[PDB]
Amino acid sequence: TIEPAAFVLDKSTSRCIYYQDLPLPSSREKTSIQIDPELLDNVDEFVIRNDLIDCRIDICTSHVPLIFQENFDYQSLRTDFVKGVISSDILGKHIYAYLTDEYAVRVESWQTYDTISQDFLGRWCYPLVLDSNIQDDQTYSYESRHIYKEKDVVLAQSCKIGKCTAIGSGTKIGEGTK
Amino acid sequence: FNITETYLRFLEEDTEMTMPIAAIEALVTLLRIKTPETAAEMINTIKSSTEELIKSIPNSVSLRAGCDIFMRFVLRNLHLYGDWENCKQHLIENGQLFVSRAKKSRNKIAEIGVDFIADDDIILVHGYSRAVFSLLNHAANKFIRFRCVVTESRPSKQGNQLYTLLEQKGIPVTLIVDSAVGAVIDKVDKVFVGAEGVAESGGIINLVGTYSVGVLAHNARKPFYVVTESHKFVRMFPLSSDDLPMAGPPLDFTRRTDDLEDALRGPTIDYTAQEYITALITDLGVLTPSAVSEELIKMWYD
Repeated sequence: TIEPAAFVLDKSTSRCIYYQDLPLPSSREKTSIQIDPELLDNVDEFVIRNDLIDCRIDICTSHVPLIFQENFDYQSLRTDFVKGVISSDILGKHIYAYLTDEYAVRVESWQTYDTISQDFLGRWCYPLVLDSNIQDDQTYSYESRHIYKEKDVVLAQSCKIGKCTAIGSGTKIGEGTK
Repeated sequence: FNITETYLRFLEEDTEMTMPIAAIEALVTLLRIKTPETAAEMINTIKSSTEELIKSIPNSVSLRAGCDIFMRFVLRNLHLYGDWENCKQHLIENGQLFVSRAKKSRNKIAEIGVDFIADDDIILVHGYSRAVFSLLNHAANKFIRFRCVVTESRPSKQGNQLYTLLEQKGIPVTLIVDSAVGAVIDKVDKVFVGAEGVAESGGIINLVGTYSVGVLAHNARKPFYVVTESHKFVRMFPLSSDDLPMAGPPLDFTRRTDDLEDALRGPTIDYTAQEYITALITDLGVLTPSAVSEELIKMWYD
């Protein structure tokens, strides 16, 4: 709902045509889709899409900071910037749109955070694990049935359970839980 | 210089010090009277003592094995071929030193054998061996994830005693009968068996049933285990399905009666083969497949 961007995109050059954020799945008040005619009779291979997820990762050339310095209207970086680019403020310039079949999401809200955590716990992204250990004092170990346990971790007998559980260090768990 | 008295003194004690250990200590003490240097007086006396022990023995080979081990150790001792007093002193020392070694072995076990415990795995301890119990206790202390299970064993009520001991700890306990073990095929996760003797390769002596258990495990493809400390290494191999020195008669079709006289007779002792067992548990590093046989070869050279 916060970022359901309707990306009108290219296949031959991979370049954005339109950007819009809508509150349509939550509050049906402003259901709106626009196709700008400024780059209509030059692309021809117009593809209308919406199903893409925010990452907010940018590789920037020498142009960007200078551009920022020039234009004080761009206080943001998504809604104003792409639109400006489309409009040709600095006339005739290219932007890339990298399209990957594999999953990529950025941190934004709380439900989203939860989802991210779940993904991390599962095997949804190619290698990402806690058991490998990154930060010095970490003593994490992998277990079967998608279960994560560090060292100094104890769970007691007779706990009939569903699927997927993970526990941090210094934990003492009692008996008889659903 | 007296061994029957020693035997009388130790039968149901154990706990603190292993039964075999005491015997070994006694043997050492005996040795340290008639001088190990004078091999003419000594070895014959040792042999006599062994014979006496055998005579006093009803249903065991463990003590015999221990004494053989001791003999082997003694033989190994004199290979320095220089000053003859230091060797003697060393021999004298190695008796309570053996006892000390036991603690160390236990400690080692408490470090190497604690890696096995996994997520929801039911443990069943067979027979009576102190080492296995100690291991179990150490596992409980670690609080991995387990269940301690007992049996309805029949020598002089051993299983019941074991159950009672387990009760002390607090861990929830349920029982398996000698007959009612048949239902266990995958539910109790891993089949553990305590040892009262380890022979050449896979050969282990315990109590009133192991071979059947092994067979069951094989049928089920279950992990079978032999759990012990360090004092039981024997040079032995049987021919038939089972062959051992016996005081209780095999298949004694009891004489015609009406008012009861003698009936409790059969295979009191049990052996296990090489194929049935997947893992061997000893403090001596981490050895499993056929290391004991190699050790024996190294020792005896016969």
